[PDB]
Amino acid sequence: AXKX
Amino acid sequence: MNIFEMLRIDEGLRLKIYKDTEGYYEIGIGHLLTKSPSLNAAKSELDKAIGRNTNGVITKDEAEKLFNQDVDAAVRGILRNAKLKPVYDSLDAVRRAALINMVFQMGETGVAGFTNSLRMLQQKRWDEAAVNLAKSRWYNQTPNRAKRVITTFRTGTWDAYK
Repeated sequence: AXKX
Repeated sequence: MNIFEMLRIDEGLRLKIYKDTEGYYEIGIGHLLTKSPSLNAAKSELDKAIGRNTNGVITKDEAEKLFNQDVDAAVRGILRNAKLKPVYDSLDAVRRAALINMVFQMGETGVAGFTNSLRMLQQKRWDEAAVNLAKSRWYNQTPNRAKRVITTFRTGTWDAYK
């Protein structure tokens, strides 16, 4: 995964 | 209940190379192999980690091993990082596991990027950190997992895992  | 048990719930255990919800290749207990689409580069990453010809299959013991090293690296990552460390130090035992969990899933630099969410946790504004934690790509990627982790930080209990 990955804050953006 | 601890980080080891929490992660086991979140990642599962697969002895054969598999694809995550993003299409990346992982094995064992969430061990990332490669983000490249080729299953062969994945097999290659694998034999280098293990030290043998695996054909994309490992022993459970080898899985356990990897997992340990991975949890150990996630903790090292928090400890050497100037942004995460002061946060971590400030948390109780349950919330600590919630942060090691994000780090195992996104890396030190990826979690170090949640600037607003870390400001809130640092200040003990649990409800507001939860809200900030949800405005992220992470949460839109893996909401069920993200939801369990955010509940942990919110509450400080093992409620989402029970």
